[PDB]
Amino acid sequence: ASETFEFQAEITQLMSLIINTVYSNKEIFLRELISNASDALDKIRYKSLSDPKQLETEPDLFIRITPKPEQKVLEIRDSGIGMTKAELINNLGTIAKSGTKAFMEALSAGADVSMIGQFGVGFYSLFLVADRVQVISKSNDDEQYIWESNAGGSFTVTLDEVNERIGRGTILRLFLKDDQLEYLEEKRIKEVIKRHSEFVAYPIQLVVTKEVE
Amino acid sequence: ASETFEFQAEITQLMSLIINTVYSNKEIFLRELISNASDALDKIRYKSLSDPKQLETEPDLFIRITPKPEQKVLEIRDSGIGMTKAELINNLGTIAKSGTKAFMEALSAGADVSMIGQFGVGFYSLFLVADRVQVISKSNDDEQYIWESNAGGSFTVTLDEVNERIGRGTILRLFLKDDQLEYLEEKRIKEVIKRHSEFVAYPIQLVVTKEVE
Ligand SMILES: Nc1ncnc2c1ncn2[C@@H]1O[C@H](COP(=O)(O)OP(=O)(O)O)[C@@H](O)[C@H]1O
Ligand SMILES: Nc1ncnc2c1ncn2[C@@H]1O[C@H](COP(=O)(O)OP(=O)(O)O)[C@@H](O)[C@H]1O
Repeated sequence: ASETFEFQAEITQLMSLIINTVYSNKEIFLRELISNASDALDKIRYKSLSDPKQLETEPDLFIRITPKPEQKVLEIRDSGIGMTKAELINNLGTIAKSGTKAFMEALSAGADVSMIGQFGVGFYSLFLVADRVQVISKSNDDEQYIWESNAGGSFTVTLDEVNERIGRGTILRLFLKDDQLEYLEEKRIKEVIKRHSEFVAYPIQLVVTKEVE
Repeated sequence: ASETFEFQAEITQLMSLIINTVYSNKEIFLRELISNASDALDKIRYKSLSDPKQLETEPDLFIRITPKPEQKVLEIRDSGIGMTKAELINNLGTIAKSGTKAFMEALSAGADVSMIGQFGVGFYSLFLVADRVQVISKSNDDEQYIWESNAGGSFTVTLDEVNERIGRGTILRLFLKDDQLEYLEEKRIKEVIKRHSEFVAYPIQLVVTKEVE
């Protein structure tokens, strides 16, 4: 069974603001999610310095992007530190985030939406191109769990019994808006990645499906 | 919890014979599995002629090949008719198969292993390149189940609570032998496919993972 939680009020406001913004540089969501993925990977690598065993659940450190055309879904995966159930609830919704209000105020002053990451709330930039998101995570410290949101004021967390097993890490499953399906296309994804992510220490793998001739 | 079943004696013999054979044309396993996939797709299409709703669980009819290097696994998927729990138990092990003994006898006489499909036991050709296999299937008539075998005399069937949800169809998850890892390579898979599968009515999709430059 799923458990429902309430978002901290300001986060709900930020989400409403983002999913509705007519901003023109929506592609920035990928840079923010790849950046978060890279950070999660840095954390497991660092932790492993004094606890090498932590790497064994998934020895390969990578960031992987997988378009799922039929479902109009785009997945951004990492084999980073992952999030336990408590962390999902804590880190993605119930706790007040320092920059949330600050960023919204900056936005009102004329700040570029691209600044979202510098305010520490880059995760929510995903609502620029998706109206729904499932965060599937597996931390060495917990079972695999699914956190889900539709930018509304509440989210759910459910023990994962329906998705592929992740050795360790997180999958951001974005359910793209109908007018943002260009991010399912290989060429588009490739150019967005090359443009704002040249100094990423991990391999960024793009999964492409090609019909055999 | 898993349920264990005994293989019909002759099937166990055939498996032992196949997994141990030093045969030189091992690549034929792909043609046999793609052929089985095509047959499963023919069946759902035919059934849909008088029961169109059966297609809604997965409107796209395809065959998809996905190499998983890290796990040394190769998956052959189809969105065909799928198999219920009873069918997995029945069709893949417990019931005597007409050609089983006939094929082994033909083999002893000097018959080419490639004839396996004409004897109706082409599925087991997978043991030419894999020492273990998981058959994940979802029939519109049942839940998603996992059938698993290591060519031993018994197999297990478990309600699926660990793999990605299949709308409808079957996934043959082959755990490749250490000396058969060439079938994880794109070029190799492509040539094997083009050679013995030109008259397949469905798109055969190859999933490739490429690091972004
Ligand atoms: N891919 C991920 N792996 C692990 N944790 C993540 C991931 N993405 C986001 N988080 C967690 O949720 C929090 C919210 O994300 P975000 O707003 O982008 O924060 P920050 O700007 O600090 O990265 C993060 O601080 C982090 O703890
Ligand atoms: N991809 C599949 N989808 C549905 N059923 C399958 C699939 N592969 C094998 N089967 C089932 O298990 C049986 C055993 O496979 P196989 O030995 O190749 O049989 P056959 O030669 O009749 O195709 C098949 O007759 C079929 O009913």
